[PDB]
Amino acid sequence: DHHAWHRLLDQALNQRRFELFFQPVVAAQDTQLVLHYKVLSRLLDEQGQTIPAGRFLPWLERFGWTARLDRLMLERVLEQMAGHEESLALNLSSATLADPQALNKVFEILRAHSNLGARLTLEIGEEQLPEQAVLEQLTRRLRELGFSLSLQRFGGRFSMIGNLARLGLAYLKIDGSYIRAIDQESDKRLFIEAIQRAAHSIDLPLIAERVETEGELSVIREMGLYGVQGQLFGEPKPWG
Amino acid sequence: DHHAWHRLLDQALNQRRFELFFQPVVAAQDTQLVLHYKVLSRLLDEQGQTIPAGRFLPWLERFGWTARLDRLMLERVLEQMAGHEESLALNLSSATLADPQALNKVFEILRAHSNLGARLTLEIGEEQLPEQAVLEQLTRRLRELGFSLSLQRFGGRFSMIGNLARLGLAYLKIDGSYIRAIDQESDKRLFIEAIQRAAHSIDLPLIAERVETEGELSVIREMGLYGVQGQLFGEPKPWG
Ligand SMILES: Nc1nc2c(ncn2[C@@H]2O[C@@H]3COP(=O)(O)O[C@H]4[C@@H](O)[C@H](n5cnc6c(=O)[nH]c(N)nc65)O[C@@H]4COP(=O)(O)O[C@H]3[C@H]2O)c(=O)[nH]1
Ligand SMILES: Nc1nc2c(ncn2[C@@H]2O[C@@H]3COP(=O)(O)O[C@H]4[C@@H](O)[C@H](n5cnc6c(=O)[nH]c(N)nc65)O[C@@H]4COP(=O)(O)O[C@H]3[C@H]2O)c(=O)[nH]1
Repeated sequence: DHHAWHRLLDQALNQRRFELFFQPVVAAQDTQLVLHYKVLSRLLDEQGQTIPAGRFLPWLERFGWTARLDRLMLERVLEQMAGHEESLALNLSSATLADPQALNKVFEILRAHSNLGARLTLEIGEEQLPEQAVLEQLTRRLRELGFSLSLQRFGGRFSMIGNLARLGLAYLKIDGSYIRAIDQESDKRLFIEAIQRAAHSIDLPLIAERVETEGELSVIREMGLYGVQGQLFGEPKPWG
Repeated sequence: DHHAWHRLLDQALNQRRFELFFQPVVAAQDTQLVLHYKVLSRLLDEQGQTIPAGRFLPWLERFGWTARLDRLMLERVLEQMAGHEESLALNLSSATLADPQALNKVFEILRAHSNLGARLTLEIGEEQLPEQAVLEQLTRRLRELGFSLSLQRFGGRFSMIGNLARLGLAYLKIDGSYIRAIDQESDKRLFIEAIQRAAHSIDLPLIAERVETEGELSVIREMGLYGVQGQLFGEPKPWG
């Protein structure tokens, strides 16, 4: 319900009733080498359950509240990294990117935790990339404050591969759809080889998303990709 | 006015009141060597003035008349090829592939001109690709009749690069935007290079569309592309 979701999300944003979940992202050659943990937002509904980002993000956007989540989540993430030595990754939404106020606030916050710059990567989903202009300032600002930037769910937008060279990303997360059952339909290899060849040529490591299978894993590994992540390595779970 | 166009096209379509224009498609490494000529449709209006396909095609679509153009153009093109020995290229519209009747008529026509098979390439623009099934049903069909198929305005669907080898297409015409001012905007090279790497591996020659500039030509040529077309080599003109 537009107003069930509306009361719930507004209250949740205000009391900061969001939980941090994590999923390990690991080296392809060694699934015991942890590259970072990808932070996932979980919503606490009063009638019990933990609700996944996938279920609530759609409404956050419909209400234009996404930037609030972003702020909340970044403050929480930075806070919680004080407890360990692990590298983390977290999304930024197009909404934050579009509001100069929100975006400044974010830089404000990063400047306050400059110590953590080398342990937190910020991520944008392909489906909400801003202009290459915006991406360029974004990385300049971030690099100055010691933080790295990455892109994810790539790439329907593969034609921008060369634009990315000038951005010095930490890595590129490939949409899992491009590796789904790859071991089973070698059809999909040509495209992956292309990304892998191009990206390697500008020193940008590739991470394969949503790997569900040993078969999928063994081909990704073999084609020479750097990282993997997915249900093969477990459900997203609270800090451990 | 939407009204004026309805009557013009229906009338001109009925009267077969169209002119074939041509634009040469030429080797990247020798712009004097003509790979083939692309047939361009030109509407004659009431005063004998020509209207380019670019302007009138959107209306054939709205009025659902593209299959009419297709049949009329195909017949004329097959007719005029009898007067020379040059190779030609001609678009089929999605509307035809989707109309089983129109499509069989197209096959009946082709079948009636087996002898021209090796000199006529049919083209589908990327914007109007049918589903993979239709593409392959179409490829086996033309093949048995001697005719070959190609794709144009390509680049946005590079992720389908793996599905292309089983088609034995004649060539891939790369959409001009991936080429535009490539000599200034060198961001564009990595994508092109990637397309050319995959195209080499499936033995599918590339042709760059709408090349306007010696700088573009020079870059395209250096990257190994087979062919080029565009205003650099002159405007579209009647056979003469
Ligand atoms: N089919 C399949 N799915 C898998 C597999 N492995 C993990 N997943 C799921 O797909 C999403 C993966 O995380 P993500 O790539 O960061 O994708 C994320 C991320 O891009 C975004 N998101 C999550 N948290 C935040 C946040 O705090 N802020 C922003 N702006 N976006 C967020 O929404 C997505 C999260 O949705 P989730 O519901 O948490 O769902 C997660 C996860 O539950 C797999 O092997 N197969
Ligand atoms: N800016 C720029 N433009 C250039 C350049 N070189 C050529 N052009 C123009 O772009 C189009 C090129 O032909 P096309 O790629 O086959 O693209 C064609 C073709 O796909 C299609 N078309 C034309 N005739 C037919 C037809 O008889 N049947 C069907 N189904 N489609 C047709 O519509 C397009 C033709 O529209 P046109 O008005 O003829 O416009 C032509 C041409 O005038 C350049 O260097 N720069």
